[PDB]
Amino acid sequence: VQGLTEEQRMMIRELMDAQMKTFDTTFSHFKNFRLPGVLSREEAAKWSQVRKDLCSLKVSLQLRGEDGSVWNYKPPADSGGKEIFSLLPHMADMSTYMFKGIISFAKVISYFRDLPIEDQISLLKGAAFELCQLRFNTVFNAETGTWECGRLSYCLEDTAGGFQQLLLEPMLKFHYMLKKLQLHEEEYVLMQAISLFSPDRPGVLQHRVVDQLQEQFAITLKSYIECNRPQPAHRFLFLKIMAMLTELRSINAQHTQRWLRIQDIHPFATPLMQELFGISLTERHKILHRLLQEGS
Amino acid sequence: GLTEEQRMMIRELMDAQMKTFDTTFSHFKNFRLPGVLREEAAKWSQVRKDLCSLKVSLQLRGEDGSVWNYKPPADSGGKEIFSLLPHMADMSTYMFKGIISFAKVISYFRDLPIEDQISLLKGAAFELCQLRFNTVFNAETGTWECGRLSYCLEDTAGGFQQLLLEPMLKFHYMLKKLQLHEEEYVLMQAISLFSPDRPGVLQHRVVDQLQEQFAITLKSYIECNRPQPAHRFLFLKIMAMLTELRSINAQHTQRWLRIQDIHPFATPLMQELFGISLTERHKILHRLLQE
Repeated sequence: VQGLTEEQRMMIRELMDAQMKTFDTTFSHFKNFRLPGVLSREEAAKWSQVRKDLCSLKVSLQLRGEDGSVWNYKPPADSGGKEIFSLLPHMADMSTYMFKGIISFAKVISYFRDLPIEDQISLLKGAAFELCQLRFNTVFNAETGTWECGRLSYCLEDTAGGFQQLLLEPMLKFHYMLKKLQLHEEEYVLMQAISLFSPDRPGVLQHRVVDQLQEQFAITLKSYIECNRPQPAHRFLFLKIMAMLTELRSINAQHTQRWLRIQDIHPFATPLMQELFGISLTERHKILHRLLQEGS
Repeated sequence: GLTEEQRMMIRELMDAQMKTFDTTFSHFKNFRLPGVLREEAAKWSQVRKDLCSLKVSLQLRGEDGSVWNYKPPADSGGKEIFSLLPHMADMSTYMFKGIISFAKVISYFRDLPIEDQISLLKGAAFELCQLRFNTVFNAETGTWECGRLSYCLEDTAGGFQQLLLEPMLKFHYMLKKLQLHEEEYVLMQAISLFSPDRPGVLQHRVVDQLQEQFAITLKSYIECNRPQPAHRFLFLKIMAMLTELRSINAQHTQRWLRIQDIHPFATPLMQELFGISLTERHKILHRLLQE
């Protein structure tokens, strides 16, 4: 701590405080979510692409009850029909809940609250998926391929190629790679800040304020790693993290294209997802605007 | 072989079974499911013993190929022990209605006074449901395969021998081992249904003679359609299993009453069948039997 500047210690403290106040790790407040029910050449190419997007990210769901009970949902196998979409309604509700936690996270950060509200909208539109993925990595169990979200657990379905086959999916490789770095909470939340305060997000106007903010978060991260991470296992850690943030932005662009594909074929998005991912600003994004004006 | 009347007797029973036993449970729908989320202490502790003996997991196989599975909670002393009662109450009610319809198509049962029809159904409803459930019981997997629904016995520390301590599980394993035919199952159901010594029966002599005729038909069926020496005492084994079923039925009535007192769960039709003018006390059953 003494190795960091006082401004840098306050920056990590506010980011850590914001994370604790806005990250519902146990999903204890995630309720009323939908669940899978009890039960043309061009169009063929479009469906074929979507079938690969959803098959790569195939998971079973486990719903854990406070009483000790466990509901487990194993997805249908792909027969070429719309059974590939059985879990989309649930994943949209759960993603929307995560996005609302990310929005609250940003609202509590002084540096973000001061910015113009159109930039607050533009930065959240550009980073929502990325910060959600960073938070999901902190609950990812790489031994079991499971995101352990308290009452909800999402387990990757076993495939033919095994581990190697799943690593061909950039989203999954990112989670396995990032988990291997064994990052601290402080390093995760600084990653979130660097991603959030990206000057080159579409629609940003205060490119220069955001860029100066981003640089200070990165400098703080580098300083933290130097004052707390001396082992040879952590050599070049800062640069590794920065490289993973660059990979996360590429995965963010890939996700947007997958989302517009799946939305065209089978609309699944909630109103908040459509605002985040579906591009005057405040008027086109009425939910974000409201949430950003509301209190914490 | 069998007398013509004995063959007709079997044909009417088989007809009733075919018309009223939903073997695939395809018409069992809209059922409730476990949710996402000093003296009184003696009543509670006896109830915990009643529910722990028959712990099952629940599997729902979707038409799309998906599978929902429900592992029950462990007993933490709370009301989680009651998590599956609402579902079982719907399953029991669905089965009981099929048993009621079974008796109604049988000529010998219709010709009885309606109050005897009520008393016989109250006495045998649980037994006929268990006999039907045995036909969907997979003894290799300890699972009742009810169409898209499965109930799978949860593993005990003791193993198979600890389950066999529970009288109803032992019953299903023993009865399955006999490998009875459809006709033998339905004749068991008739013998159980036409029991003259059920509480409330008034035409004891008419019911007794009907039971004897069903039992003679079963005894004759076995002698004529099974290898004589190997199945010499099959009929008596079946009778012994019906005697044990009447004892399990008595135990189940007492368990049901205890659990109902602490944690009301029975449907209106179940309350009538289990004691919660005979017609005035059983107006749902009366309506179902008049239609």
